[PDB]
Amino acid sequence: ELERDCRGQYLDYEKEEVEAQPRQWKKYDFHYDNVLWALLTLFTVSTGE
Amino acid sequence: FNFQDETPTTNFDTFPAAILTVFQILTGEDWNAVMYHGIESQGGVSKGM
Amino acid sequence: YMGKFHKACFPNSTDAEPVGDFPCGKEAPARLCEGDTECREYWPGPNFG
Amino acid sequence: SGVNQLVDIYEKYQDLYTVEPNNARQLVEIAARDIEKLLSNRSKALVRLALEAEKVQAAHQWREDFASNEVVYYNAKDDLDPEKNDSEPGSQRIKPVFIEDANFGRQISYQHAAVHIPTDIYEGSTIVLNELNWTSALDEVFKKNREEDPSLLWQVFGSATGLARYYPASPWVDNSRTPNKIDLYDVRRRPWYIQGAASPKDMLILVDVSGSVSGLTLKLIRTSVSEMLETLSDDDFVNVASFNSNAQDVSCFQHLVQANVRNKKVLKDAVNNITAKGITDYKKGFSFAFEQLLNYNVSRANCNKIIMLFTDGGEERAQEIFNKYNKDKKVRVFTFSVGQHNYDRGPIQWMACENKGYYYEIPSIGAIRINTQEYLDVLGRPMVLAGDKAKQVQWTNVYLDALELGLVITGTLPVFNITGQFENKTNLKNQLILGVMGVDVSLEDIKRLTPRFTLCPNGYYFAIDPNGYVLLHPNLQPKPIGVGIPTQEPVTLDFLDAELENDIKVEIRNKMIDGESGEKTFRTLVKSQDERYIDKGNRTYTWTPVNGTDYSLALVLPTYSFYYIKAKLEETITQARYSETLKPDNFEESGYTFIAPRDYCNDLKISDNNTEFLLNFNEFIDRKTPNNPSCNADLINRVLLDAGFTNELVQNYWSKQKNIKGVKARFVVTDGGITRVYPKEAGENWQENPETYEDSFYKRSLDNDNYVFTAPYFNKSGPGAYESGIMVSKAVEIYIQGKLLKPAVVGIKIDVNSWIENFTKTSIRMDCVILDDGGFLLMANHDDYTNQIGRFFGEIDPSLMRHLVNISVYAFNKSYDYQSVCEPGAASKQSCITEQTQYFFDNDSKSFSGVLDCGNCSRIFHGEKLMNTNLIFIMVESKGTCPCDTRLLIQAEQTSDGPNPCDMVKQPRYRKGPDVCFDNNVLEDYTDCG
Ligand SMILES: CC(C)C[C@@H](C(=O)N[C@@H](Cc1ccc(OCc2ccccc2)cc1)C(=O)NC(C)(C)C)N(C)Cc1ccc(C(C)(C)C)cc1
Ligand SMILES: *[C@@H]1O[C@H](CO)[C@@H](O[C@@H]2O[C@H](CO)[C@@H](O)[C@H](O[C@@H]3O[C@H](CO)[C@@H](O)[C@H](O)[C@@H]3O)[C@H]2NC(C)=O)[C@H](O)[C@H]1NC(C)=O
Ligand SMILES: *[C@@H]1O[C@H](CO)[C@@H](O[C@@H]2O[C@H](CO)[C@@H](O[C@@H]3O[C@H](CO)[C@@H](O)[C@H](O)[C@@H]3O)[C@H](O)[C@H]2NC(C)=O)[C@H](O)[C@H]1NC(C)=O
Ligand SMILES: *[C@@H]1O[C@H](CO)[C@@H](O[C@@H]2O[C@H](CO)[C@@H](O[C@@H]3O[C@H](CO)[C@@H](O)[C@H](O)[C@@H]3O)[C@H](O)[C@H]2NC(C)=O)[C@H](O)[C@H]1NC(C)=O
Ligand SMILES: CCCCCCCCCCCCCCCC
Ligand SMILES: CCCCCCCCCCCCCCCC
Ligand SMILES: *[C@@H]1O[C@H](CO)[C@@H](O)[C@H](O)[C@H]1NC(C)=O
Ligand SMILES: *[C@@H]1O[C@H](CO)[C@@H](O)[C@H](O)[C@H]1NC(C)=O
Ligand SMILES: *[C@@H]1O[C@H](CO)[C@@H](O)[C@H](O)[C@H]1NC(C)=O
Ligand SMILES: *[C@@H]1O[C@H](CO)[C@@H](O)[C@H](O)[C@H]1NC(C)=O
Ligand SMILES: *[C@@H]1O[C@H](CO)[C@@H](O)[C@H](O)[C@H]1NC(C)=O
Ligand SMILES: *[C@@H]1O[C@H](CO)[C@@H](O)[C@H](O)[C@H]1NC(C)=O
Ligand SMILES: *[C@@H]1O[C@H](CO)[C@@H](O)[C@H](O)[C@H]1NC(C)=O
Ligand SMILES: *[C@@H]1O[C@H](CO)[C@@H](O)[C@H](O)[C@H]1NC(C)=O
Ligand SMILES: [Ca+2]
Repeated sequence: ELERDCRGQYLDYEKEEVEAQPRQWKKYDFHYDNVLWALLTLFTVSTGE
Repeated sequence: FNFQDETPTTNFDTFPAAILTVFQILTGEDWNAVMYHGIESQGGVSKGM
Repeated sequence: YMGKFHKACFPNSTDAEPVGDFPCGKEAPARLCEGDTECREYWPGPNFG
Repeated sequence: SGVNQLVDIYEKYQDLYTVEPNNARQLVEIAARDIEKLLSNRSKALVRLALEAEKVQAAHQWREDFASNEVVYYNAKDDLDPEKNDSEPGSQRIKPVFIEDANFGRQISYQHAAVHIPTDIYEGSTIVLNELNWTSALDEVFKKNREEDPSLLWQVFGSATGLARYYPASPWVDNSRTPNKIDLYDVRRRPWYIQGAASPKDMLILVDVSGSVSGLTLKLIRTSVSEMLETLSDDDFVNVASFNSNAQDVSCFQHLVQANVRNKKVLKDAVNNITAKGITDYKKGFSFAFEQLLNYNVSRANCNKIIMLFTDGGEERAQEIFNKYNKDKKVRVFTFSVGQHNYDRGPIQWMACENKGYYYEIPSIGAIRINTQEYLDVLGRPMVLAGDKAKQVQWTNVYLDALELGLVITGTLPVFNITGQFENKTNLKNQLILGVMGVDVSLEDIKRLTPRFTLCPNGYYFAIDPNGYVLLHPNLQPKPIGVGIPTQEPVTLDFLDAELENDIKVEIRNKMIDGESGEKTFRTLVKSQDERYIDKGNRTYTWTPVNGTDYSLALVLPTYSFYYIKAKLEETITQARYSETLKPDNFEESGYTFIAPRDYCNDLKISDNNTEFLLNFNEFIDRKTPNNPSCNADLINRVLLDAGFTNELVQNYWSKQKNIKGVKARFVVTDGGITRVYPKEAGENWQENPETYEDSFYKRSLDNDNYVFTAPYFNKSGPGAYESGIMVSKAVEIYIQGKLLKPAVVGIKIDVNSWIENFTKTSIRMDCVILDDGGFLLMANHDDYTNQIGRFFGEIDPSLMRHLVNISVYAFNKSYDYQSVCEPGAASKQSCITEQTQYFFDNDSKSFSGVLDCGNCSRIFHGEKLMNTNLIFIMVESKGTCPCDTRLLIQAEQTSDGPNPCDMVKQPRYRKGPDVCFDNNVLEDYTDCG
């Protein structure tokens, strides 16, 4: 839960077979980090999708 | 809704969760996923439709 | 559309769970699949059937 | 066969050798001294390494910037490609030059130590980078240790941050970068690290199977309990309880049982078979836990009492249960909040505080592996505070090495954090160990300190744990121990399961565990090597404790094996005229020669392809004189003496005759290694092991002072029985100075047709069968039984087999093989416990008659045991009668489950636990509930 920690690799048990995946510090698709991004996020919320 | 491998966030366990789930079904978005969960909870398609 | 969502293409006679959550067909216009798989009967269907 | 000719040849050359005694007492004392010297050498290496690790971590300065000062190290999971772009910001990677070494069998670099960092651990964080910085002194002391003792195998620092730094730099096994080969190795789960990180436990896993744990929580709880059990050694005692308004055992065990492979499997099955239902009650569960930890009627390790609570959360603290049962705070309580939920986690975190424990969270699979290592991190606080009384070398059970070397035992020593010491500071985390240092001792390295070739092929050494497991035994194979029916554990094979179990052997095992010394001569059922016969042996066990360790060494020695022939070959020409017989160009006057692939000289490499080894042996014999200290003279002297005697037999008695109608092959096998089979035609049909000490018939024919016929294998794809024959052998029994010593076996491979014609020749003067020991049809008359020659007679007509057993002419012993490969069924090949049986002559009587009461019919038989052999003739006259073929007596290595563990823990085998253990210190700071 920090960008310092979120480096290297990790074991993913999602596939039901262990697989090593990279650790990526990502941002969500609709993310409110601006009044232009918040407008788009709120528009997509208002359309219901 | 305590399924194997997962527990949905849109569940009817407590009152805040139930009230939010009913609100989300009212707005119309993804009511079908909650329907599938509520059918699988009452036994399989076999006996809970 | 009766009973058309039940042919999923399964591994090579291993009797394991089918690969992919989509119906298939052994015919020409339907969705073929790939990777040593056989489009055979008895898959409950999409969305738990 | 010419027993007499080989005999009088042997007495004809008393001036060519000397007969020497096998004083078993001195042999055991010498081997025990050698083994204690080896283990003390490894202990000294460990002490050096641990001292330097503590000193060099005491003088370390913490940092957060490694860009300005890179750390240079070799990462084990680096690809051999010269990739300049495979470096972390704070670390520059070494690219080593790898040579191939004989000791290790892998690429080995002596110039630096390698490092293993688990995939789930980032290899450039601050903790990892600091550890990689201060372990370079460990690298240097690795070099020094290997420089003072060139026989060292892997010597390793198992860091508590996840790292592992072993000295001979070798690439990780198969898991560097390979699809479907994921690297789940973690040093802190390894048996040697688990062993050296703390003292033996008394767990009791309380699983909270109530209603609120259904779904994902129960999945994570059962996986977590499995992974918790996978961190318990054989010195640890554990039971698993489960409570939902009522506490009960999850399995058939009613108390704390030892945490060995079988019991751990039983507990794992019980936990996997568990279901969630009902209301929680934290008082009736902890009452059960504290009551089961108050049981002292059962065997235990009276140390480190623990309770592992696998719940999710709740609003119940149960203060009064703890104040009643745990008031002196003798019992820890580690609480685990498993699952992804929003229940209250306050009482869960409080039970750990008021009971010296710790609180762990397991939100999802992937968090399971780390928290078990972490309670073990907690348990080592009392060990740290005991400064130098806790630094003692301990050796683990026999296990299979990671960097594949075969079977090894690791000697561990923990490393203490000593930053603030004699200059006392806050000493925040000075209660945790830095890691554990281990050094591996190869089991084949222990085998070389117990020379076996001066003994009979029936005499051998074996060592033992305090738990009774064998450090060293002829029946210990490099395979994992089977635990049930197939559908990184240690190789823990008990002494009573590596052999046949009498009561005298239980007395001997108990005496060895206690560390006493003594001798015992008695009569033993010795199972043959092919696991198909049982002979009535004559043994003499002598044992001593190995001083300075927990091991106890013993030497099995047959009564006739008290003397051995010492070859007096010092003429340098007589050995040459013996040697000239061995090139594979004279295999027409002398027999087809095979040589035991022994360690005659180190420059010879043993080969599975025997004639290759024969060629190099001849080559080295061609120029042998300058290689005086290169190798042992005794082995080559004896093998050449035996080759000469065998040649004198094969020319002066076999080459004068050249042909007998009945025989198909004439062979002689000698303890030196010579096994010349005469015709050179059946030598292609010869399928016996080149090493004579592993020849089943040779070992069988020495205890049995008579003729032994080995029935060929049935339905085996190869040379078969018709075109090879059937084996016949008797052992020479020469006397020198009035002493009984048996140096060799001669034999005949009698042809099947030349016997069947003579057997049916006299029929004018149909059902007639010949049976040997073990009830195998050697040959018959009906000519359809002879189709199934060598096959077990019980498979032919099992009714007569059962009845003939009922007269008690054939006794049988059913035992277990825990190290056998196994075809997996349904609910490549896994390993199971196979349940092999062997038959033999119950009584010594010679004539047997009776009536077979077949169902609604009657059958008559007469049995006569041929004098001076292991055969019985059965005259039964009944074919195609009413069907009494209900079942079969299948003498075969049958897949089975082992002995019922729920019944074997109520009368457990005697076992001596570790003496000193560290728990419940008063200086320990409990205010770290996490
Ligand atoms: C109810 C229907 C008859 C008409 C209804 C509609 O079509 N909604 C969409 C879903 C939706 C919702 C919000 C959207 O963002 C525009 C917005 C945002 C906030 C408030 C008002 C408008 C876009 C799409 C729908 O699901 N349509 C189906 C036919 C049922 C499939 N819109 C709202 C009428 C409308 C649209 C645009 C405007 C202007 C702003 C003046 C241009 C004015 C009026
Ligand atoms: C079935 O076939 C022949 C039957 O003639 C068996 O060989 C004979 O065995 C008898 C046993 O008592 C011998 O007397 C026969 O002659 C012996 O030959 C040896 C050869 O070294 C002499 O030293 C003896 O003094 C004696 O004369 C012997 N004859 C032959 C030709 O072998 C044969 O053993 C038997 N088959 C099997 C498999 O045993
Ligand atoms: C062995 O014990 C010593 C001390 O008992 C450990 O050294 C100490 O480690 C802590 C980190 O847990 C250091 O605190 C850190 O300091 C840096 C810089 O001041 C700061 O940026 C961090 O936020 C954190 O506060 C501490 O300085 C360091 N030294 C002392 C004297 O306390 C050591 O880590 C232990 N060994 C291992 C292998 O962890
Ligand atoms: C393995 O094979 C050996 C073959 O000797 C078996 O040992 C024999 O077992 C029988 C059956 O229990 C013993 O007979 C019993 O003798 C006692 C004492 O006289 C008598 O009271 C009983 O009524 C019964 O007749 C026999 O003595 C014993 N042999 C020896 C030398 O002690 C053994 O049972 C087989 N199985 C195992 C697991 O070892
Ligand atoms: C780095 C900042 C760039 C942000 C551009 C994002 C595009 C957002 C489009 C906004 C759409 C608004 C719809 C609702 C208007 C009332
Ligand atoms: C397993 C297949 C057959 C199971 C029996 C039929 C169950 C489906 C019928 C119920 C559907 C409920 C929705 C009705 C909406 C009008
Ligand atoms: C082990 O020590 C005991 C007593 O210290 C001694 O009697 C015995 O000979 C020793 N054994 C060896 C192999 O040194
Ligand atoms: C122990 O080490 C010494 C020198 O360090 C060596 O001479 C001796 O042979 C070693 N012992 C064994 C059993 O290898
Ligand atoms: C730790 O790092 C510093 C700077 O790179 C280096 O001088 C020092 O030798 C390192 N410690 C050890 C034990 O090598
Ligand atoms: C163990 O498994 C069997 C078979 O699934 C089941 O019938 C039994 O109830 C299980 N044990 C418990 C205690 O539930
Ligand atoms: C142990 O044995 C004693 C006496 O044999 C008995 O009273 C007690 O119930 C047994 N069990 C425990 C747990 O003490
Ligand atoms: C060994 O065998 C001899 C005869 O073969 C027998 O008299 C003796 O009792 C046996 N040894 C033991 C310990 O019984
Ligand atoms: C064994 O080695 C010899 C000598 O090189 C060779 O002729 C023979 O083919 C080899 N046999 C096998 C099975 O490798
Ligand atoms: C032999 O068979 C009888 C009945 O068929 C049985 O009672 C007995 O146990 C068997 N074994 C012996 C050694 O008598
Ligand atoms: Ca509950």
